[PDB]
Amino acid sequence: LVGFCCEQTPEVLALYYDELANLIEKQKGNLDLQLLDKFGKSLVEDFPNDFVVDLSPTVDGSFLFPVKSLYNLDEDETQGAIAINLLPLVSQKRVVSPICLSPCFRLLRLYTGEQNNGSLEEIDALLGCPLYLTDLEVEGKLDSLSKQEREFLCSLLFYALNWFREVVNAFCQQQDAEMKGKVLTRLQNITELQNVLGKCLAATPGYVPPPAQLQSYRPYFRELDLEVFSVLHCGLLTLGPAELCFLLDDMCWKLEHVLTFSHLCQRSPKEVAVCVVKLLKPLCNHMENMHNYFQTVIPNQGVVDESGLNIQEYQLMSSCYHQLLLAFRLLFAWSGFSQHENSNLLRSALQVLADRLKPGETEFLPLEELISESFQYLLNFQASIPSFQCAFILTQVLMAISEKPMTGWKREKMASLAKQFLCQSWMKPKGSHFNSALHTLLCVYLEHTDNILKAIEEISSVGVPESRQTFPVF
Repeated sequence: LVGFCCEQTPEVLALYYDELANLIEKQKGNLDLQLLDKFGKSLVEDFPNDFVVDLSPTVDGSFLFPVKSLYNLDEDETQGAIAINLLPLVSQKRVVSPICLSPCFRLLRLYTGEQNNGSLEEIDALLGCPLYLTDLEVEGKLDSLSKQEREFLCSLLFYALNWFREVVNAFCQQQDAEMKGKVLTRLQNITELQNVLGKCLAATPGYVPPPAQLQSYRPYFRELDLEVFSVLHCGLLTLGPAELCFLLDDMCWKLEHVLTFSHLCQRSPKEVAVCVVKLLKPLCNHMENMHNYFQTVIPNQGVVDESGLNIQEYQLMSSCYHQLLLAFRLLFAWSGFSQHENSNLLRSALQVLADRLKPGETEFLPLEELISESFQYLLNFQASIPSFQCAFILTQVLMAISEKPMTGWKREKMASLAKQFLCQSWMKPKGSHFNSALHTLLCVYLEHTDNILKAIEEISSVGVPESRQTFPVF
């Protein structure tokens, strides 16, 4: 009927390839490889000939850009079964790349995966081979690329971007520990790619290659699979201080949209939260400790001013913290946690707060016991954080481990937390977006503190001093 339309528009071609992704991976073990004939083996040789270029040294043709193994992290051996490159694999010529390298990349994923029943080594070296895009060391090294010499280089950028994100969504499931460490190398490559790509995209505006720098690669790009967590919550193979707080804003937006991008939340809330909170929790949990013990425990950029850990690693521990706070403010107890099944899964969920504090934390029936148990190390973390945007998640987080009532050791604790964080620094790692944290904080302290009319007496102490730009918030 409409396979002519896939010769009329490649949009519908990849869209069939990726609707086939959806119809292939969904009932992953019901729709059958024996039935897998129509699209089934329809593009094995249509996948190689799709983008698998010839793994050989010369790059002959025309472009703004001379081809290379640019990012071609071809970790494998010398027999060149690789080189499937977005230069000749799809774009140079007019267009083949912005359909299937995302779409039939996913297609080849599902097909090669459930074809031999989980043995995903068939498509394997396609990720160990270097998908050499154009040269990529200099970014504006031609700062006159005439929106195709540079804008086409950047659409090639977006192609390498979708290719990376999809390649990692492919690889990160299984881990033969060098394919696994390989995919870790891939996520590193994706971090560097996205950095340089947003640099070039910051060059000249208007570059959305819509095949699937904050959001303009975020909705218009690849699929943050919940498999992805199974790589990065796997204990931090340092990931990095950027490949945790850049490739972990994925899991941020996932919690902040699916549990308060239609691949990952095609599953449902309790169908999902049993991964994105409980299962991947202590792995993610381990990173939390390491982001204090260096970030504030021996918090060497706290007074030492080693700007590498201050302007490079600084926002790195920053990301790790604040993103860990979205894992509590949005993830730690949310607008449907208080339920029947949400309730029981939470009682089996934060009940892994043996490691939220020191060991022996899961020996108790009391839900108030665990509530104050994740209390017990929780405000103990209270001394580390960088910012009031990063601290005001501890009001949100601790109230999330509580909130039926206030109790002894909670109104007490919460008074302590609100008062300290009120008293602390807003020292530069200013406001206009901390005013929201200020409203949240003030109305947090002035509800835990026991003597209400007294707190205004403290406000008379504070008017004796005159932050005097945030005076309206107070």
